[PDB]
Amino acid sequence: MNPKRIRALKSGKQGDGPVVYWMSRDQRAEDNWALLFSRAIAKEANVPVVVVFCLTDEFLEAGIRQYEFMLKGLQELEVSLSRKKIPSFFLRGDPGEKISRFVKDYNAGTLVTDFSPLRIKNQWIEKVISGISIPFFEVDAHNVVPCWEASQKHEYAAHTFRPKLYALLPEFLEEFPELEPNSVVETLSDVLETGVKALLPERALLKNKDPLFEPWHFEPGEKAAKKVMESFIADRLDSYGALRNDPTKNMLSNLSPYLHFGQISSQRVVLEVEKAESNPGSKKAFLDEILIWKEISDNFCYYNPGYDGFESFPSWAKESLNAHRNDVRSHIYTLEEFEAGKTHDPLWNASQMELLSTGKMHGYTRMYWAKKILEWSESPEKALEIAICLNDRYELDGRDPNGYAGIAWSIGGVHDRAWGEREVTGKIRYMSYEGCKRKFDVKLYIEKYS
Ligand SMILES: Cc1cc2nc3c(=O)[nH]c(=O)nc-3n(C[C@H](O)[C@H](O)[C@H](O)COP(=O)(O)OP(=O)(O)OC[C@H]3O[C@@H](n4cnc5c(N)ncnc54)[C@H](O)[C@@H]3O)c2cc1C
Repeated sequence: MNPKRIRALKSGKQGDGPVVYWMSRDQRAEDNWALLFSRAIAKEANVPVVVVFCLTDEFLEAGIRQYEFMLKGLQELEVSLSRKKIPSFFLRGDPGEKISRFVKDYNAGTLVTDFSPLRIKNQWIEKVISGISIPFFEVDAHNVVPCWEASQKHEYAAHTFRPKLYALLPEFLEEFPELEPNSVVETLSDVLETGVKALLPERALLKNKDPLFEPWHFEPGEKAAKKVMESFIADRLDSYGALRNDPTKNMLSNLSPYLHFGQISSQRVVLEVEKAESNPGSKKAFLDEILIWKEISDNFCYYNPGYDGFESFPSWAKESLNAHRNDVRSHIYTLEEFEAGKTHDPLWNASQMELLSTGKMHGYTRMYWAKKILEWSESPEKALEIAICLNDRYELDGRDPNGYAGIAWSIGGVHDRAWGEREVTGKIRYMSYEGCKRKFDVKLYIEKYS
């Protein structure tokens, strides 16, 4: 029970005592520090622990692919907490109004939530703090090392973040204790049914009204995430290092949709991967992606209020892009062309079809996809929102600190360094279609997504 994993955001007087855990980001029962810590305070007060989830009004800003994935895993989650004598309540509405009412109605004693550096979470926390008098606590249940503990400021390079993270690995890379059960708001399927009816008009469709999304690639839920983790270690971890940059090969862990929704703990993945015997290069490469690059995204969003804006770019990148803002662009595409994949480049939209159909673009093509948006945009700011809009609308792992950090990496050179000067893009790292052809079978990738 490491105390550096928990932060106090509001102090007050404890009420009746029924610890309420406001699940937001980590939607799992196993390997949850916030759930464990909420249980960790329960016995000291001789009171039970409850779980509350909020179905916010912002779900209409996304698609059915993400709403279905979250709700189906929640359905499996509800059964899991019931086996541990933990009741879970699902509230629909603004968290500020619902959580404040629930705390007063249930006479809650202590409130616990999981950490998320996104702006919308800080928006919800602000309203809840002004509407409650019980103590408010938050726990970083998403990062191996707590975000405030890994670094106390913004890190502008991975080389400056890796030694800090690895130095704190021995203290925080530990095994999860078992979740002790308790000593002793109408339906979830109904709220799913009415939700999709509201998102039906905005469903992505093909020419013949055939829906574009294919939901058989990633089964949601805590159970399915474990099998994905087990399959990756047994079959794909050995060749991960050599084939990670090949979109034509399915050699990735495919863990981001579960990681984003908190359906599986990243710490659990690190634990099993570390024990696994594989190629040392592949293990190091995967550990770099899930430890350094994933958690530096939390660092980027936590220490930059404008993480989704041009203001958070490095100084060299802002001046370079500002100097090339007046450069004539080869082509300009609006949001409709980018969304429908109607660009002259056949590689770019081929990634878009993969994003539209499967809901998870390949890691290598996602770099090319976002950088071409900067090339074909009227301004870097326009490319920022165009990339953010498409990413947060169609990616299953979207609306995540990994997304905004990754977009900032591709467009603004965040966590990168200056490269050869070029028109339009300035000193931002360049990715050419010819360069892609020398790295992997572009034609095979294009044919698979037509
Ligand atoms: C422009 C752009 C936008 C992105 N938007 C998102 C997003 O909205 N949501 C999202 O989860 N990821 C995003 N990524 C980061 C990364 O591409 C994905 O995490 C990864 O592609 C997801 O598939 P995977 O888990 O099978 O990859 P794996 O090769 O299996 O990597 C394992 C884990 O490491 C993490 N990771 C891998 N690459 C990165 C990275 N470049 N930055 C941070 N963490 C990483 C992921 O959590 C990943 O699950 C984005 C990348 C780019 C270049």
